[PDB]
Amino acid sequence: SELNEKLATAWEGFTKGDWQNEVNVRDFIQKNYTPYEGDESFLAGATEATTTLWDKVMEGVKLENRTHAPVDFDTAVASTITSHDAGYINKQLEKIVGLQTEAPLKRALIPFGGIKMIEGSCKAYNRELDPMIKKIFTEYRKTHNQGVFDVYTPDILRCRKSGVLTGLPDAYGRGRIIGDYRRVALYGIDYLMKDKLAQFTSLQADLENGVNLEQTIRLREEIAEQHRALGQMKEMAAKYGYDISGPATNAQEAIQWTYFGYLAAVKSQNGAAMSFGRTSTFLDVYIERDLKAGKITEQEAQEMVDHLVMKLRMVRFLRTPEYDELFSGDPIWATESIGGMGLDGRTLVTKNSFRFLNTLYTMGPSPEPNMTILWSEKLPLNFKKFAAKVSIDTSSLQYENDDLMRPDFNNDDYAIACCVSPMIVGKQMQFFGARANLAKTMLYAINGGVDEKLKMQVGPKSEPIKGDVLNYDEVMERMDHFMDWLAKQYITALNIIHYMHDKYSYEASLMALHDRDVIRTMACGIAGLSVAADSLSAIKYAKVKPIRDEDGLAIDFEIEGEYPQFGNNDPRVDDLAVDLVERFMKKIQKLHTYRDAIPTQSVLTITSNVVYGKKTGNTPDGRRAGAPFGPGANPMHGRDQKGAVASLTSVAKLPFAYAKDGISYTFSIVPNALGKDDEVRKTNLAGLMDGYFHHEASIEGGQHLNVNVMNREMLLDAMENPEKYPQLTIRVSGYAVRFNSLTKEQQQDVITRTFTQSM
Amino acid sequence: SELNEKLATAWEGFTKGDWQNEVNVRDFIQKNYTPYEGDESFLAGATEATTTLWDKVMEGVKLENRTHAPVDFDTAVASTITSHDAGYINKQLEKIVGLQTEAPLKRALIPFGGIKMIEGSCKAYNRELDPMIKKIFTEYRKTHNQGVFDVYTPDILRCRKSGVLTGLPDAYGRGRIIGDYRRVALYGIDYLMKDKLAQFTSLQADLENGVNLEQTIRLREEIAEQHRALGQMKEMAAKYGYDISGPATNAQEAIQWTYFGYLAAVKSQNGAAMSFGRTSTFLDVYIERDLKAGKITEQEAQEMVDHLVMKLRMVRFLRTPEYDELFSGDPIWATESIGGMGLDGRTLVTKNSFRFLNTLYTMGPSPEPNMTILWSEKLPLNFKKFAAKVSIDTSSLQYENDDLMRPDFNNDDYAIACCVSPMIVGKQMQFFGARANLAKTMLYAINGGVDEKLKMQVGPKSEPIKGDVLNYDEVMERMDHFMDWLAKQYITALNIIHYMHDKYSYEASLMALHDRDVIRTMACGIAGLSVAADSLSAIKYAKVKPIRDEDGLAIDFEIEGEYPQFGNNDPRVDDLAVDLVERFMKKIQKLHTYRDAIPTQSVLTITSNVVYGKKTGNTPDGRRAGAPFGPGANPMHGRDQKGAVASLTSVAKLPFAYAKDGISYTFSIVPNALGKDDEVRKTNLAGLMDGYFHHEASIEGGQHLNVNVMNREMLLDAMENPEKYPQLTIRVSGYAVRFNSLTKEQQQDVITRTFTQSM
Ligand SMILES: OC[C@H](O)[C@@H](O)CO
Ligand SMILES: OC[C@H](O)[C@@H](O)CO
Ligand SMILES: OC[C@H](O)[C@@H](O)CO
Ligand SMILES: OC[C@H](O)[C@@H](O)CO
Ligand code: NA
Ligand code: NA
Ligand code: NA
Ligand code: NA
Ligand code: NA
Ligand code: NA
Ligand code: NA
Repeated sequence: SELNEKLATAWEGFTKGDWQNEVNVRDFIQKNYTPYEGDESFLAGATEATTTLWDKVMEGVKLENRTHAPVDFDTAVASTITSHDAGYINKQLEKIVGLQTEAPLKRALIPFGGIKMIEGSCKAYNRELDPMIKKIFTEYRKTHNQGVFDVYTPDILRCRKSGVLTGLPDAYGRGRIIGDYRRVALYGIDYLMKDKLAQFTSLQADLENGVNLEQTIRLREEIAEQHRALGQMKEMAAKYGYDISGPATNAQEAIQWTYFGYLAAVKSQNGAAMSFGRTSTFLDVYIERDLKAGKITEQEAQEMVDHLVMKLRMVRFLRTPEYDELFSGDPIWATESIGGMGLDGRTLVTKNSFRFLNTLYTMGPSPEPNMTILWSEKLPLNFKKFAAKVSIDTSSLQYENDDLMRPDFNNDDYAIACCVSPMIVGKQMQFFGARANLAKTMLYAINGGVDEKLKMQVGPKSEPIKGDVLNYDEVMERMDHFMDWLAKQYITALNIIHYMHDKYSYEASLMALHDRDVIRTMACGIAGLSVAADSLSAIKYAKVKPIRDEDGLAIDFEIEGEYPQFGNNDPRVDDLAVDLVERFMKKIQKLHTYRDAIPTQSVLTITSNVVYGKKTGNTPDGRRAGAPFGPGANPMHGRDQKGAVASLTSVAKLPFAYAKDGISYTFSIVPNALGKDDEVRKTNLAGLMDGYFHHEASIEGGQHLNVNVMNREMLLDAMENPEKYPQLTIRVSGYAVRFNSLTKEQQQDVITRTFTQSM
Repeated sequence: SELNEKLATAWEGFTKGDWQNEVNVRDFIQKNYTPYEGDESFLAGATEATTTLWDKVMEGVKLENRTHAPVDFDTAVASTITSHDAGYINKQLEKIVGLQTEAPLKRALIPFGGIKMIEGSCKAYNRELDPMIKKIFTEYRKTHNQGVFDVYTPDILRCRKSGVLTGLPDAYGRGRIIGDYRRVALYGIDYLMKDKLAQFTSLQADLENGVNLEQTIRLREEIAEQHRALGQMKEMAAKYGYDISGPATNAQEAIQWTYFGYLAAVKSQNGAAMSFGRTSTFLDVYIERDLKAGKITEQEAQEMVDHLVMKLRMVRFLRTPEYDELFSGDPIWATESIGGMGLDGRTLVTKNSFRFLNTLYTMGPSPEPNMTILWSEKLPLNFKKFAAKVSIDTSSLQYENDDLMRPDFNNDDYAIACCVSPMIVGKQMQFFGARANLAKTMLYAINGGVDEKLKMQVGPKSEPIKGDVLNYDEVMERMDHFMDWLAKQYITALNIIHYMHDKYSYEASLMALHDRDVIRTMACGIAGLSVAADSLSAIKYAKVKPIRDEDGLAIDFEIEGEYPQFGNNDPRVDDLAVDLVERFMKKIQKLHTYRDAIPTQSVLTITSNVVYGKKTGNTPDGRRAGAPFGPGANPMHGRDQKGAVASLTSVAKLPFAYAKDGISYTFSIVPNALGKDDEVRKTNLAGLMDGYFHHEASIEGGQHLNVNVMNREMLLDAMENPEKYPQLTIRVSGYAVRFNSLTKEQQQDVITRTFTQSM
């Protein structure tokens, strides 16, 4: 209850508030940020140090892209917060430092998740795993992977095998957790450790009194581990010559301190998505102070942000080839939520909001960080226009509905994890669940649980539907029951996973940057929505004839007549989609979950649209066997043939109320369809999004939107002349990737997607 | 469900019953053992191979004794079931093989429990711990010790430091677990693995249905671990040239198979007590069959037993000096329950009951295994006398009330864990809890929670008792309060401990030899019962005057008048002892425990009588500060002066109904007090015990009795000339030790105890 010298000095000039007496980053931002409604004219360009540093790093990126393999990686060191010595690109040039290992782009071994994935990676890239590391993580330290497979059921293994429930977090970090790295800059490590000690002590009474004994013992051990992690963060920063016991005193230290918090996380956990948070405006408070005090020039501000962002562009994890198939493009999801509006009506847009976007110019286009615009119909027009402009120039940004999420949480400090999943920073997390195959689930309804490809009994043994024609009501009723079964197997698989993940790979350094009690949801994803929705339309508005095999197994279908397709704004096919989202949600919503994580859903697939597509046979909608599904909630490839306003209206109808974990939409529009010149395009793009995201009592609106502005012909050229587009970047499923980083097959999926020609 | 050729050949000649269709070792024993009512005249002597082996082993034992340190031990190998290669004393002479490490008496490193204790052991015995092993168990694989101290409260640490709650299992294996090692001989490993697989599968419904979600997941993973441990048991055996996939076909294999099951235990866990169980009668079934078929002679049968028992005399664990103070004499508690009566009235004594006892003749006196006689007033007099005789010749046996425990359990297949804690084999286990200092809890009541030696607040802040003379009613009221507090701190400490042991050192190889669901009790011990009872008695029947220091702390007590002391069959004081046992039991009874283990109480101390005595100041009964308490439930050193029958009567009055974990009594009587000649002594000892254990609806009777038949003069001679008594063995608290293995301080305790001079 006394602010020492350290805090008063570091906070000189800052406006007072609860934030000075307790951990409350939101309050600090609310009382100190400077809303900015000006334009981009103040922006500086890169320095020589930035260009030199980035150009050198790109040599490693080019090497990664052409070999589709890591530049290098550890084979004899288990990665922890303090295991590696300091590594640099060029120590003399960097303003913000810190690498995962001792060298740029060298990937680490994070064994706590499973030694098998690591062995598989070593084999896939002709490297050899150290015998001791292998022995330790096989016989001495049990891993998340072995724990999950020691408890899985034979049914879950069958679903995994058949492609109905594949790619779940049983062989890679679950991620979906965002520690509030801003806390390190604002309070310094010692303060945070003191606060965790109080949290630990607060559990003593319940522990002694027998109140929820096991949950209390678990949380106390977790807090103890978090506290130990904070201490390791200091040792880690000291390796770089920094003392972070106290709070950041200037802009450089605020950025350096925040990043150090993130660095500890990417050094200790290999979560699928390791998001950064909502930091640009927070950091602007420190930059703004140094500028007014004349301690830094604007160009120096840009350089600091560029060096920070550059490090985020360098985060790497050793993954398996199977991982590569489910999550393509060497993704990191170092997501940053930019802008938004506060609850008080002010815009949370700052000059730093602009400096972050400006990295796409200072260092060229880049898939990471995953810059996400918190869009509001009330953002400054200067910012709305500049964002569209960056989109048109780079196809590197995504947009999410702040007018929808902010009121939903009734909070102006939530951030986006991975692609489209929101969480109040430092107070919420998700138990990541990948996604289930809804399309194949429909086929199981028609084939009595037998897999159309493996002729295996996977779903519960039922009577396959008989007849030369498929009746909507019959197929559907069956689909309903099979959805019940999918729900049960999915929830059970996740209960096991997260029980084991908490036990064998608890994200201590990230959780140390959260409140004592963290809200947890169990995010369940569904793949192939448009395939199943279209499949139900072709059945309900046309004539579908099952082409059965000698065992009476429907291995194909012939369609008589046209049927309405999702993405054209046709209520007939769009209502089936909306309903399907609602149907699965209510189902998982009844089931018991681990640690009482509240079930939620997301229409998101990442590269599963391809994986599940390959493992699913011909479907009622006319889609061929082994054909990629549409990304996330996207209408099937090329089916949304009525222009932009048409497809956006169809997707914008999907209910966020039954998919709180998010709804992904990858929208690609050719330049001329947006306008004759850039001023027209900027204005039209911003106008489209205003309408897509439009929100009111009677209109929920769209949740997310990836925006690619390009001509299909450019990619084809890129495919043949990769060395010509080293930094070409594109939105593919709720995140971006460098086109040259995808495989031939993954590019084939992209080049065959819809390229909106009209408005 | 079909007995292949293996089971058929192996079980040739055995009577059928449920045991052939399910795991049920008790049924196999009931339907096949041969009761014996004859005498010891059939016993053979030791073969030269036996004598040659034992003599070489005694050479290491002498080294251990004179150095009070390990003959040798690992510094770089983490022990598991399969880690070490086969080890022998002399491969050509051993009939039963198997050692913990690759050499006789060499101790292993069992790191899962904690690295600090191993470092401490290395330091104390001048060996250097391998850096790699230290790193792994400090940074990659969290240990039990780490887990506990991460969750402990400052209150528990203060009790640990002050001597009110010290020596709990937070720095050594909990033990108190007896796997049914007989199951390996009877069914073979493969059949057990198949059974465990069914147990695993039987939990799938609940998992899928969300019933006791976290408990079910926990059990499935544990069964997965048990199953895996069973396969390693096979690999371990195979290194010795044995295939234990199938059941034992003869006596040698039945003994070897059973010992192999135990060997997996003592290679993977370092529990304080690693008891053997109730196996002699079980093994008689195989020995008998081989004798009757002429496959082996009686001397050959004795040899196999001797080589098995020899191996039990060689179990060793690397302990710290701190551990050595709490559990003196290099104890193992490889406890074997011999004899008893079946529920059908037949005696369970067999020729093997006699063979086991005979090892004390064939290989001389020995403290391990801890041979425990399950006594009944209805045992065959022939056996009763032979056991009494063996006690007179060796002082190596203990007796426990079969007439009291068999009825309480309604089961004739329960075994003794450690000293006096009973459990139905393969269906029950205890959560070991060591003991609390009841005497200090009384001083705290008088001193307002302030510790009399450390002069610091430990118990709840409270007003010290005022007055020049103490009043029984007041002191007992304050005491009742501090006992409420001790109960809460104690169970809280144990809840944390067992939650952590389950998490970081689950005894898989042992639990693999138990049923799917195991009954668990949370055992709390009390130390200083007689010190506390006498203190109260003195306060109530005499005039106790507190002598206080300037701060009002009662540092001494002067007494006016004589008062009844426990152990003289004087209801005035014995009732106070009975009252304390009842009070504490009703208090812990109301507390929530981890995994719902039923609280139980034991009046047992092991060497905590010496350790707590050193940390406890002058007490109201007259005991001086630093003086040892009485072992277990014993009267204080020398206070029982009215003969054996009286002291036995006092102890038997202690309520087993309120102390289900056991009540230990160490009875020492000079040869002549027992009788003029050998035959008379035997007959009289047997008489005293029938009286002591006498049980009926209104007379519970004693539960346990250590029997030493010796003269104090002999132990004195031994103190000056240890080399003259290399195998001298004495009972000291519910187990035995080689007198030479004790420290001088520990011997002082033993020599100043009561030596009963009359009946
Ligand atoms: O290690 C490289 C990854 O396998 C590839 O997906 C990068 O594009
Ligand atoms: O070797 C058995 C171990 O307990 C394994 O299951 C985890 O390391
Ligand atoms: O390691 C041997 C022990 O230190 C000793 O107490 C045995 O008597
Ligand atoms: O160093 C942090 C680890 O989690 C340690 O606490 C257990 O090995
Ligand atoms: Na370049
Ligand atoms: Na770590
Ligand atoms: Na728990
Ligand atoms: Na919507
Ligand atoms: Na273990
Ligand atoms: Na008698
Ligand atoms: Na009794």
